[PDB]
Amino acid sequence: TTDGVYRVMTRGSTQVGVGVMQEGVFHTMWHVTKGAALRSGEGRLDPYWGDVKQDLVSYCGPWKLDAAWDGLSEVQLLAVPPGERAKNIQTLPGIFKTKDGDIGAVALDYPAGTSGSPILDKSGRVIGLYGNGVVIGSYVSAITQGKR
Amino acid sequence: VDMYIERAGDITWEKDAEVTGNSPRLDVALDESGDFSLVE
Repeated sequence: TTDGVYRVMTRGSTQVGVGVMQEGVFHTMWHVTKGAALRSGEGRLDPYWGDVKQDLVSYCGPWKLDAAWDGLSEVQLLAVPPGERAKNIQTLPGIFKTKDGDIGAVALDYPAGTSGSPILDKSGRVIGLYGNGVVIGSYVSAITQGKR
Repeated sequence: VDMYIERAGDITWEKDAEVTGNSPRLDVALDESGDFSLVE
């Protein structure tokens, strides 16, 4: 329940992804859990909202993250790769240009178990999650943010 | 299948973070299955 970034594990054990706990809601990407219930301690986190097109899912309540990239500043990926300590990677995002507007995108390539790691602005607010993107051989992840 | 979570740290901006990566500008399309694809 505590605020923070979390690893998403499955059972040996394997880290399949990452998520963000904020205001009592766990946020991660749909392709990490497919909406399956999550265990935390002796408790169970049930899914509340999910959307395959946005590739997002929230547990225990509605999506709470609403900060956005300002389009000009450097951001930081708080990557939590499997078997490694949480680390911040600063970068200047590129841009996914779509017919429905522009989306920030980071040209950083980390192991698949890092999907769901938060991207932060300078104030420390989560502006999106890492792990849905395109290949240009170099992988580029959209900064995926939900709607609160 | 036992899916569970473990806390890995605080959500915090770090001043001594490693800095890398470029900033490509790309035309993409997003389909109904959440997959982005390149567009020409």
